[PDB]
Amino acid sequence: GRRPARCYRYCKNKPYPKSRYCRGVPDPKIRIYDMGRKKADVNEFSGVVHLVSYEYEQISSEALEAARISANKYMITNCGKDNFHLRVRIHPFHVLRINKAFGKPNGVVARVDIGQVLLSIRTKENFVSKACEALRRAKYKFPGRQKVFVSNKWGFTPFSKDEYQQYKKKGRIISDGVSCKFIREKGPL
RNA sequence: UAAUAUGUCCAUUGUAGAUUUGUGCCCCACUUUGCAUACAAUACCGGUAAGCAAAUGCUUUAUUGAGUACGAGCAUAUUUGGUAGGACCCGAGAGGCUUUGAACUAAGCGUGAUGAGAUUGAAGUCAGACGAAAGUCUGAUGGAGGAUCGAGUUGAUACUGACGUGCAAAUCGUUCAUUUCAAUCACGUUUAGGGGCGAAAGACUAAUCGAAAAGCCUAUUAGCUGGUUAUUUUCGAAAGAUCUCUCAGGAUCGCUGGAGUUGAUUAAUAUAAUUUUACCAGGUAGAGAUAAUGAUUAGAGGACAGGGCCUUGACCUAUUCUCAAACUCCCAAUAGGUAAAAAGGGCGAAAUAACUCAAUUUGUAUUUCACUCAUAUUAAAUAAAAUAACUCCAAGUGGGCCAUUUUUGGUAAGCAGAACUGGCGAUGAGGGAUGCUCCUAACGCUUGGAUAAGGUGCCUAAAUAUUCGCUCAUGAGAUCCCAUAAAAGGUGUUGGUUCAUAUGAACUAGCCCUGAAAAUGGAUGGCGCUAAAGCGGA
RNA sequence: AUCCGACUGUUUAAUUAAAACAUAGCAUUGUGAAAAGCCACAACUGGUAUUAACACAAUGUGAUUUCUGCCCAGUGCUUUGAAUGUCAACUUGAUGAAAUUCAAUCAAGCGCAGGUAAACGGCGGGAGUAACUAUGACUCUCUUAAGGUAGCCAAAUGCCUCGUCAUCUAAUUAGUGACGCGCAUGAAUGGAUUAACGAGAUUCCCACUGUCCCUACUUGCUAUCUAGCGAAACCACAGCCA
RNA sequence: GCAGAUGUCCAAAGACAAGCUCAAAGAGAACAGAAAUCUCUUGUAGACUAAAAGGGGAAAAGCUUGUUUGAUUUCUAUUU
RNA sequence: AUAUAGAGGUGUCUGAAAAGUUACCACAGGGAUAACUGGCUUGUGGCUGCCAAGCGCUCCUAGCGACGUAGCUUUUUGAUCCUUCGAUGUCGGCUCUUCCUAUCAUUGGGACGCAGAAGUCUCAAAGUGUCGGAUUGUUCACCCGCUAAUAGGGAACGUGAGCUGGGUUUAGACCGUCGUGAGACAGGUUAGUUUUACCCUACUGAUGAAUUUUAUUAUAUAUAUACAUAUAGUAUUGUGACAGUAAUCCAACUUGGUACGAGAGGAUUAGUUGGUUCAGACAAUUGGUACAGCAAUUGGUUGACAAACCAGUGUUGCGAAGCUAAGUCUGUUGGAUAAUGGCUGAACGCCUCUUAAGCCAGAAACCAUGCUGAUUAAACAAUACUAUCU
RNA sequence: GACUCGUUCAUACUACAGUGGAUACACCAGAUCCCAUCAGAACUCUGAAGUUAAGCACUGUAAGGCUUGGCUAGUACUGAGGUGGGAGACCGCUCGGGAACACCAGGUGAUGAGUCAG
Ligand SMILES: [Mg+2]
Ligand SMILES: [Mg+2]
Ligand SMILES: [Mg+2]
Ligand SMILES: [Mg+2]
Ligand SMILES: [Mg+2]
Ligand SMILES: [Mg+2]
Ligand SMILES: [Mg+2]
Ligand SMILES: [Mg+2]
Ligand SMILES: [Mg+2]
Ligand SMILES: [Mg+2]
Ligand SMILES: [Mg+2]
Ligand SMILES: [Mg+2]
Ligand SMILES: [Mg+2]
Ligand SMILES: [Mg+2]
Ligand SMILES: [Mg+2]
Ligand SMILES: [Mg+2]
Ligand SMILES: [Mg+2]
Ligand SMILES: [Mg+2]
Ligand SMILES: [Mg+2]
Ligand SMILES: [Mg+2]
Ligand SMILES: [Mg+2]
Ligand SMILES: [Mg+2]
Ligand SMILES: [Mg+2]
Ligand SMILES: [Mg+2]
Ligand SMILES: [Mg+2]
Ligand SMILES: [Mg+2]
Ligand SMILES: [Mg+2]
Ligand SMILES: [Mg+2]
Ligand SMILES: [Mg+2]
Ligand SMILES: [Mg+2]
Ligand SMILES: [Mg+2]
Ligand SMILES: [Mg+2]
Ligand SMILES: [Mg+2]
Ligand SMILES: [Mg+2]
Ligand SMILES: [Mg+2]
Ligand SMILES: [Mg+2]
Ligand SMILES: [Mg+2]
Ligand SMILES: [Mg+2]
Ligand SMILES: [Mg+2]
Ligand SMILES: [Mg+2]
Ligand SMILES: [Mg+2]
Ligand SMILES: [Mg+2]
Ligand SMILES: [Mg+2]
Ligand SMILES: [Mg+2]
Ligand SMILES: [Mg+2]
Ligand SMILES: [Mg+2]
Ligand SMILES: [Mg+2]
Ligand SMILES: [Mg+2]
Ligand SMILES: [Mg+2]
Ligand SMILES: [Mg+2]
Ligand SMILES: [Mg+2]
Ligand SMILES: [Mg+2]
Ligand SMILES: [Mg+2]
Ligand SMILES: [Mg+2]
Ligand SMILES: [Mg+2]
Ligand SMILES: [Mg+2]
Ligand SMILES: [Mg+2]
Ligand SMILES: [Mg+2]
Repeated sequence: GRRPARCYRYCKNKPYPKSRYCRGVPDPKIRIYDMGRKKADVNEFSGVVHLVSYEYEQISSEALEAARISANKYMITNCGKDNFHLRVRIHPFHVLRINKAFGKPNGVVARVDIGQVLLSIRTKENFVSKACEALRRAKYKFPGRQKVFVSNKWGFTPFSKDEYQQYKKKGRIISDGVSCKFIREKGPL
């Protein structure tokens, strides 16, 4: 069925992805990535919490999926299903391989860096503690060393809260869905 | 067929080059000569092209030869090497050739012998009994049988008994199978080695058998194993590579020694695992995905298909999340190449040519003259740079392994496979308790000194030094490789950070505790150590 | 009671005594003779053979009982040959100045056409289908030289497997009797069955016992000590551990 | 180790020249439809180039046409 | 025939013209290379965590624990090929000892989805124990039964100069499949030599010298003295450092049909009597044993009777004594603790088992007591006499 | 002012606009001949009636692109050293070297030879 997961912890082997030279690779267990009110505006949620791994590791896709599930369920238990936005900001492309000689492809892995974020929760400023808790719970399921990190950003958008507010006040920013575009003074009239 | 070719006894032309000759006794800066040799260039000889072609073959053109251009060889002594031989020594299994054996054993034959004693009781025979008939029974006798049991004999079933440096290179004990027949034994005799003999086990053929023994061919051959003999000194490797019926070998390169030569000895030019100043060449690390390929998660904003103006879609547009060893707009570090001037370069003349051009001189290249280029700081440093080149002759080696870093396969491996460098191997010494590779440092023999790595409680030479913290452990901790520990905890203590109203939080990181279980007894190396002799410093 | 061999016999001298070999019986094949068969020998000659088809030689199977199915495409063996493809020397002819080069020819052998399995051997797969379901007499289909027949079986033949049901036991991966789409049974590779026999292989029952519970005592001979005599293998040096 | 490929194919798919521009998309035109042909617009190649894959290639190295055999003989310097 | 240039081909592609088998094998070698241990690794197996979606009537966590994740172990099988091919005897059983703990039972505890009983989870605990059988060569497995329980392991997958040799893995042979065949089988079946201790060490016992750079826990008449005592030889009695250790579990009944429970059921703890296993003895008694000894008797032999003898101890019967089990007897309790429960009591004005300082009760565990040795201490003391002693 | 041959080969491109045509370019007019096709569309030839409408030149766009520079950022990465840390994964320090995307701002050409018109 599966291996102890400690076999595919460290980033040994160069990134081996799904392409013309892999072919027979099973589907990743994680498919949703982002859930809980995914169609919300940028102005809807202000509190953004990240799950930053301080480990150069691989992270099974299945593990990631499990973590996501944990995050979701906890959120549901806590507040409304439409009061948060869960984003998995790491995708598994590096397909592992097993030998039963060159091994045959078996499952994918979501290899990470020392600085990059795993899970990101965009919620209202009221439910930040809950979000943090959820993140922590999720972490219990990843390998290595992770850390819950509340951001000064507005939510997924690369602007500080105050800055965002300022922008809104002078109308230099247009909100689409989750992501927002900043008017740069560049295009034609 | 056979080496300028009779203009001249002269001895082809260069560029560096020893020695000379002079000028101002080694360097200098010129002249002067130009050994050896290197590097070319020409001639010419043989062949072969090509062009011509009836000659003694001719040619302004090619190529090729182990050629030639004023000979160097021959002989011999020693040497190493390579080859043949017994071939450094010792070692096979075998192959053949000619003999010797059947006293053992195998079978056949000839002549002889040998099998205590019992048991069963076949035919035939005799007597008796019954039946309308056919016929059928009963008691003897008889002594048949590859019948039965069984001493001996011949064997060898079991104890897998004893013995197993025995009594014995197959024995002993008990048990067992065999005993009138395919029996057993003796003597004689026949059959002999790729042969015999075989109720067949490749059995046996003189303790020898899936091809005897003896001698010879033979000192057969072995890329394989073991061995391979005085001392000191000097130099000193490789375990790459290409080919190999090759992967335990060999051949040739590499690396090494010796021999020699040309040089250098003019703190120079040559040159250098080095750097600079120039100039390049890259596409790895990184970075990118709203740059292309391939992926890839979302919604937002928009204008073809389906259902009853709305919904589901796809499609654009602007975005967004994450990516690539076999993606790239870009692109390091490191590594690499050329450059940095006298056998040369400048600007010029005149030459020469069958080349080139439109230009007998348009240029090219060559040659001879000119003028003139830093130089003792030596055309940027620095250089125990000539200990250099080069040539020869050979040896060993061609199983490698380890460490940091980069790295591929592999769950991983003291695993397999690679890259750069260093080691070990070939290497001791001081340290790491102990150790082929870790650190220090490579080694003549001595004295004194001062260190390196590491240490300084004792073992153990050197501090129970000083100085500021941190740790208490009812399985502490103790220094690269290294001899393991983790996720997760901890109202243990010690600092912090962020917050709130001297408390309440949340975190955070040090030490410490839990998590933490394997087999002989037990290992920071031991003893021990807690105001450390622990951990982190100074 | 089961398995194997029928039996008496023989065998690997010194690890295998048997289920191996032999055996009678059965079956096959060749050969009518010194020009035959099978074999030996360098040769000439010889053996069988002082033989003659109830013989000799060569095989296979292995008493009896009961049977030995199907298949000659494959490989063998074998039978007919101027219809016959090929197939050698010689021969013969053509060519040439000749060497040669070419053609042609009734050899066997093979090819062509048969015969042969007690010669070597081999001997199917899928579907569908019967008043509660199952199974499939029966049907279709691809294909083979023939598609394994009578039997027999988890047999010394069964991987799965310690196969399912019985039976033996308190309990049985054993034994026995069944079952059988049998990886991969099977008919002189003989199949199936067998009385008697076996230092054969296997299981159970009764008797019997120190095999064992659970050891004890005892006897000879050794060991032991002495007198006498007196080796060897082995041995780098040696000999405590964590 | 990984993803593959080769033992060939071609009088042209060779040679030279000329002309032309491809894939795709959109908007159009009887039959005509998701593919038939034609036209225009846009078209850095997203086509095609004998085949593996990687280069390279646009008044071409692709496609169309014309003319042809240099897929010729001999010999060097050489690179892998 | 050459010369030159192509072509006919070597795909093992720098280019032999080439099929098998050996379980009948031989030789040279190889740990450059397998099957065995160990070693490295731990994928696999086994064991332990962490998180908590649920399950568990209600309830995340009594017990569980998905999705995940972190380890450890080498009792699995691999991976590996470092060690050994001038041999480390290759499975299993029997036998025997020790070690481990990842404890099945027993002791003490804590938790429960603990009313009692029974049980489940868990902690200190390895002191003591963990069987008889049927089938299989088996390890493993599966039953049957007893049991307090029938826990898991290791020690060169402990243990072949200990054995056994059933299997695997020689030669014989049979069957099935495979191969044209010789033969092959990680298919089945049967028959198939298990050599040597007398060496060193280790262990078990058995003697036994020697021991002055060696000793001394005092001696001597309140004072002395290590600037000191000590001869030796026998012999008795002791000392006892140190080493070894031993006892173990159950049943029945009484407590009690009581506590508890709606009821059915139904105990802890003591106490008593027994037993099991083990150990140490011992033999009155029972049995066992016979080459003390009597008695009988068979065949033979001495002329007979008698007395005997011989038959590897002739064979019986009985058999003292001596050994011996299947027989009999005996097999302690303190100290200090672990788990745990507490106590006083801060940190932290309360609380707090101390997750401070101090205490307390507490286990089949530990150490004593007890028991065995004590040329394990080269030990020593005291007495008794003696050869000269001062 | 314009053209021809060019050089660098986007500051030169593209998209949408605007402005300009003395000479020039260009479009355009015609097909006998050389020629080329399905087609005088192209190509070729012969012209000069018109026109800047396009080509072309020039300019504009809080243009796309490209090109310089800052800024990312001394961040990422990295050469050498370390008995440095960290169980490890990896991460500091010492001597050095040093990116990229994005972002912001500037820029949108220059030029060699010749000829022609005034
Ligand atoms: Mg596992
Ligand atoms: Mg790898
Ligand atoms: Mg010799
Ligand atoms: Mg030969
Ligand atoms: Mg004889
Ligand atoms: Mg005889
Ligand atoms: Mg025998
Ligand atoms: Mg014996
Ligand atoms: Mg003996
Ligand atoms: Mg044989
Ligand atoms: Mg020899
Ligand atoms: Mg030297
Ligand atoms: Mg060797
Ligand atoms: Mg990268
Ligand atoms: Mg990235
Ligand atoms: Mg790349
Ligand atoms: Mg060596
Ligand atoms: Mg060294
Ligand atoms: Mg050490
Ligand atoms: Mg160093
Ligand atoms: Mg000194
Ligand atoms: Mg000093
Ligand atoms: Mg000292
Ligand atoms: Mg101590
Ligand atoms: Mg110390
Ligand atoms: Mg028989
Ligand atoms: Mg024998
Ligand atoms: Mg027979
Ligand atoms: Mg028969
Ligand atoms: Mg038949
Ligand atoms: Mg014929
Ligand atoms: Mg049948
Ligand atoms: Mg039985
Ligand atoms: Mg049966
Ligand atoms: Mg068959
Ligand atoms: Mg017999
Ligand atoms: Mg001797
Ligand atoms: Mg063209
Ligand atoms: Mg090895
Ligand atoms: Mg594991
Ligand atoms: Mg050895
Ligand atoms: Mg031995
Ligand atoms: Mg041994
Ligand atoms: Mg425990
Ligand atoms: Mg329990
Ligand atoms: Mg209870
Ligand atoms: Mg083991
Ligand atoms: Mg032994
Ligand atoms: Mg033995
Ligand atoms: Mg054994
Ligand atoms: Mg056996
Ligand atoms: Mg055998
Ligand atoms: Mg008695
Ligand atoms: Mg007598
Ligand atoms: Mg008696
Ligand atoms: Mg405290
Ligand atoms: Mg205009
Ligand atoms: Mg712009």
